This record gives sequence, structure tokens and C-alpha cells, in this order.
Amino acid sequence: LLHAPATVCGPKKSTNLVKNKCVNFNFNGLTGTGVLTESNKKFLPFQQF
Amino acid sequence: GFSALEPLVDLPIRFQTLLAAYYVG
Repeated sequence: LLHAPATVCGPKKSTNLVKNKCVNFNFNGLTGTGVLTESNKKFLPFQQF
Repeated sequence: GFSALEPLVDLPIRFQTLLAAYYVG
């Protein structure tokens, strides 16, 4: 537990996408509760949130 | 002119150059 901050990634247990209901989402770091609707806003290739 | 600099690559871990008219900031 020294030298560089090494990341060992982790397990990848992904589930199906939720269309329209209040669910608990874990979007690879973001935790909360809400409805995951479709979007019209356009992101950038380096922007994640 | 104004131009924002997008991230290229983040690499997890005396200045010289080779081939001019280059600047250094």
C-alpha cells in the first residue's frame, strides 16, 4: 500500500437498463435514486457527468 | 483568438525538442 496509487479496477456486474421508474442507480461512481429518461443534450467525448 | 484546450490523454504513474520557431511558456 505504497508507491503509486495503484488501481486494481474491480468486478463488472452490470444489469439491464431501466426505462422509466424510480430505481437506485450505480453509474460507475454515482449513487442516487431517480428516473433514467432519454436525453437531448449533447455531451463532449471527454466529459462523463 | 480564444480556443479552449480539450484533454488529450492522462497518463497514470530540462526540456528539449527535436525536429522550428517554437515557444515556451
